[PDB]
Parts: sequence; C-alpha cells; structure tokens
Amino acid sequence: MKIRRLFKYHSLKKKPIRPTWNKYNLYNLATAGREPRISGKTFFQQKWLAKSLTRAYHGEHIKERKWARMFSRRLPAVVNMDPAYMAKYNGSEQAAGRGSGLSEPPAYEKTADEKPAKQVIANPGRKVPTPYEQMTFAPLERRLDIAIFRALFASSARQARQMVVHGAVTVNGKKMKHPGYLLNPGDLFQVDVERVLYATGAPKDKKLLAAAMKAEDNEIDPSKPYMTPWRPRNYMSAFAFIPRYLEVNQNICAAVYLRHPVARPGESEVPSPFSPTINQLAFNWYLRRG
Amino acid sequence: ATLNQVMRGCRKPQRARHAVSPALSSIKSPALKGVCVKVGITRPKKPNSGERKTARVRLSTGKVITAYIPGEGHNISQHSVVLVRGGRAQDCPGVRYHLVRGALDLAGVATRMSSRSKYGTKKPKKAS
Amino acid sequence: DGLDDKGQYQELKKRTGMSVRQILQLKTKKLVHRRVVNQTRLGKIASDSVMVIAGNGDGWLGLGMAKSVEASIAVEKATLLAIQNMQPIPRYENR
Amino acid sequence: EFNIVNMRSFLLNSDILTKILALKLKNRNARVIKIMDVILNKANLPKINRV
Amino acid sequence: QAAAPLRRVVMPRRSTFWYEEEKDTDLITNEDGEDDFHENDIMSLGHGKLEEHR
RNA sequence: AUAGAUGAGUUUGGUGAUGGCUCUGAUUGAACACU
Ligand SMILES: [Mg+2]
Ligand SMILES: [Mg+2]
Ligand SMILES: [Mg+2]
Repeated sequence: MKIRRLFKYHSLKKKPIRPTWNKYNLYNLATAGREPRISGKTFFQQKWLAKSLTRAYHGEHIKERKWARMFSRRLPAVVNMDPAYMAKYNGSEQAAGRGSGLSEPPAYEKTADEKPAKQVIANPGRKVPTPYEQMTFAPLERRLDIAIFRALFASSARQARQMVVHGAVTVNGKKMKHPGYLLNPGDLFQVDVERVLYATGAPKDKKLLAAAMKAEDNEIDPSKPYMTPWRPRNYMSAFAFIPRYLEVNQNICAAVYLRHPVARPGESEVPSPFSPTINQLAFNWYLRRG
Repeated sequence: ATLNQVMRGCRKPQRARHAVSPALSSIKSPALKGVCVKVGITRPKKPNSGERKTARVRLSTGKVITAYIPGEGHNISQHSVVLVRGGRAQDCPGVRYHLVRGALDLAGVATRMSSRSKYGTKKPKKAS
Repeated sequence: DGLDDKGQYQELKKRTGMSVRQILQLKTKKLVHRRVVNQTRLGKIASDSVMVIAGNGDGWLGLGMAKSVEASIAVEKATLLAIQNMQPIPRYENR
Repeated sequence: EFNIVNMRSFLLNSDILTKILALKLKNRNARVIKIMDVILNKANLPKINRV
Repeated sequence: QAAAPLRRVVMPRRSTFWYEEEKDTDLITNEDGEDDFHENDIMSLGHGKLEEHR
C-alpha cells in the first residue's frame, strides 16, 4: 500500500534529497540550492523548512513519532591527544598569565616585526571548531538497515530494510530479521552475497543480452538476477563512501560496527548533505517539536 | 509572607476557573445524551449578526443546557434524542455546548464534502 | 560591481570601510517590528519602528533601530545603523 | 520642418521622464517606491555652496 | 567565430532597470554606464535659448 | 544521571508595565465522528 507521502519521492519540482542512488536523486543532489532562503522567514518557518529538508533524507522510512523519541540531545565527540605533547608538558603552561596563558601581540603587530614570535606551546590541532550541529541524526546511523546502506551493500535505505525483513542479514553469525536492531560496538553484520550483487549490480537487460548470446575475468550467465558479467550500477561512484565507524570487507560482504559516530574537531562522521545552518535548525526543532 | 505565616497555612489553592462546558467537566464525561426540550434560534452579541441554530437539551444527568447545532440544516426537533459534547458558541451567551452530527437522531450534513468527520457524513461512494 | 543600485551603502562604505560586496556577506535579520502611532493636529501618524541586527558569525554583533512612515525605509535605516554599530563580543572558545 | 533634439539623459526633459516612470509602473508586480528611488539615484546634481 | 559574440544572448543584470521586462534578447546589453552624465548636454529649457542663437 | 531550565496570540490613539485567558509539549483503563 503506497501512502500519500511517497508519491513524488524523487520530484524534480520539489527536489528532495533521498537516501538512494537513483539517477533522479543524483540530479536533485547536484543541483541543490547553495543555501535555502531563510532571510525573512520566522523562527518556526525556519525550523519547519529545515525539518522537512533533513527528514527527507535522514530516517525517511521511519515514522515521525518514532524518530521524535529516537532523537537524542547527546552529541558525542572526541579530542586528539598527541603523546609527544603529554610527555614533555604537564599542562601548567596552559595556565600561565592570569589563568588562560600568556598573551600574544595583536595580529597588526606580528607581521610588522620581521621576526616571528616562537611557536606557542599547545597540543597540535587546537583552536579548530567541532561540528556538533552536524550530528543531529547520528542515532539513525546505529540501525541495522541504515548500516547496511552505509556499507555500500544496498542501493537505498529501503532496499537494505528489505534485506533484513527477508532474513538475508546475519549479525554476529546469528540471523537477524529486525531492521530496527541497534548495532552495538563490535557487532559484525553480514549480508548474502547474492543480494548485494543484485542490489549494487546493473539491471538485467534482455535487449543487450540478446545480442550477447554467443558473440580475473568473468563470463555470461543469464541464470542470475543481475546482468553478467557483473558490473557496478550506473552513477554508483557519486555515492561511494564508507564512514569511519565501519570496517567493511567486500570479499565476503561483511562489516563490523567499530563504534558510534562521533564528532571530531573539524570533521563529522554522520553522512548528511545539508549545511550546519540547516542541521542547527533541525536540531532546534526536535528539542520541543515546535 | 514569612516562614511562620506559611507554616500556619497562608498558601491556599487559587480560586477555580469555570469550565467551558460545566455539565461535562463536572463528571469527567466527554459527551452526554439528552432529549431536545426546544429547538429554536439564538442571536449573537454586538459584533456579529445572524441566526444561530440552538437546542435546549435535557441531559441524562438532569441539567438543562443550550447546545449549538453545527452545519447547514438539521433534522432534530422537539422530543429528539441527541448527543452533546463540549465547546461553546463564542458569540452566543449561554450556548456552552455542541451537538454531535452523527448522533442518535441528529443526522450528518448530506451535501458535505470537506471535513466530513466533523459533520458525521459518510463518504459519497460515487467512485464505487 | 553595480551591486548598490540606490546608493544606500555609500555612506556606510565610508564609516565602516568595507566594500559593498563585503557588506552583503553580513548576517542581517529584522527582529522587532512595531506599528507605533502619534496623535497630531492633522490626525494619527502611524510609523513602522523596526530593530535589526548585523553580525559576522565570528564575534561581531550590532543593533540598529529606526522608524519611518514606510516599512521598507525603516528596515534600511535600522540595517545601516546595525552594520555601523557592530562591536566585538567576547566568546569562550568561540562558542 | 522638423528640429529633433537628441537628449543625452532622460532626466533633462520632464515629458520623457514621466513617460518612462509610467511605463515602469504599468506592470502589476512593479514596486512603486523602489522605482522612484532608482530614478532619483540616476539624477546627478552639481556641487554647490549653500551659503 | 567572428559572428559568435554577436548572437550570444546576454543575461540582464540582477538589479536591472531597462531590461526588467524586455523580451527582445537582441537589445539586452550589460547596462553599465548607460545612464552616466558626461556633462555634454543641457536641459530642454536651455536648448530653447541655444536654438534662439542659431 | 553533568545537560536540564526557552516561548507564542490577545487590553492601548500609541508606549512601557500589571494581570488573566488561549495556543505550543507529553499523556489516558477514555468516548464520539469519518475510516
Ligand atoms: Mg469573544
Ligand atoms: Mg480539498
Ligand atoms: Mg488613553
């Protein structure tokens, strides 16, 4: 039963960015506006616009009520500590001066002096912001059906959900048929090779195959759902990327959920096609759903 | 107030606010059945103008209230069993209730297309 | 580059000292909008008092306020005042 | 006999000015106040000593 | 190749005054400096006195 | 349990206050209408 919300799934007029590799979706992603118009809109009109844009991609197949409580105000992050710094300094120099360290001359004086002041001691890679706003939809990255789509085992989040519901996935060597299963750090999910080749392979064309009847490497086998010899789907390279909280092994179509997505200074691990301005309004919406 | 004045019980519950539909709020009921004692017309107050179709209903609890009849045209009259819900007619004084259109004797608006669930109108089924 | 088609940013270009292209990169927003009225010998005179903010998003914010009989003119007055009244705001870790 | 005078700027003649401003305003989506400001901005007045 | 720049359709300026509704793409130009006053003309009232001298 | 604290409409010729009302959030051993 097709609901009213899925009619214009890849509308070229509305241009919604969906979690799939469809060619109509590639055009909507490439030609997306550099910045949505939020000049004269009110605070509600901005949060609703950001909520509609983001929810068109993140957890598209999950009800609004289920995600409303799946949303978490806890945005995890990490910091990089260089052993070379911690071995030479105990952090006292960071509390010099009046508690915040010594003062450096303003920028309009440094370059004036031909001699640059000695490098200030500090852990390398500091004074760079962390994109917390970009982690609004991190909880969705823990579902089994989503992790399968992020491992490049399926062409869409809905096709990966069918692999689970149809007993084609195996977590920790045990059959798992719940797409809402929340992976734990260390879980190893494995999909059937036959479903991955069809999901990511090219469509089976009879007209072109009809000409190839008789006229390492592989051969032809018309007794398989995908076109032989197996070749990658068209436009699959535009969506080819594996996040760092997964360790995929394509030889067996298996991956390990190493950890949860975290935000690092200057980087986020949640695949989202939206800017911090939109992810900041979506986060503000789900604080009180208004 | 001082700690002594509070210890003696200066803090008391604020005076109650009257409900929109006291006949229903008093007993926690969402709706009540009643018989129409009179079906007539009420006149709005200063700003608005027109004739509001109202009904004097005798609730099953014994109270006699005045309910507003939503929609265009009705079927009830004297000695008619109808279901009453909360909500008031803002411009009508004393009309603090509404009648349900898909009620026992009150029928839904026949030539209704939009918001049929508000007026107890079955779907035309013209397609089937 | 023909960006200023009404010469409204000409005086602001002297006070602040940044090109019109850099002025258009600021984050402006009309926050408050009141419809005030003054009783005069000639009847009521309703004005549009507005408040506008301007900032870089990196530690600068300015508040402007102006009124006028036209709602459009008041928004431009407040915008020019907001861009010239910008001040550095101290931030802890820029957050 | 015709004596046609070519004007370098449309602001040097009132007839040509009200004609242009009228054609601009004839459109439904024309911003009245904005169009008047663009015309006045095109008008250059010479420097003067008020005293 | 020499006639290419002649048939190239020019996009009107974002904030344009003359080509805001012009649908004849042949007349659309850059519009830069087309309204600058080069101090080479007087008012219509002056031409009446100049023609009187002629 | 260290993230958890938020507003909006509405009195006046207008402005700032005072002070209610309503909406925004969550829910029910619910009922009714359309399904
Ligand atoms: Mg009232
Ligand atoms: Mg309709
Ligand atoms: Mg008074």
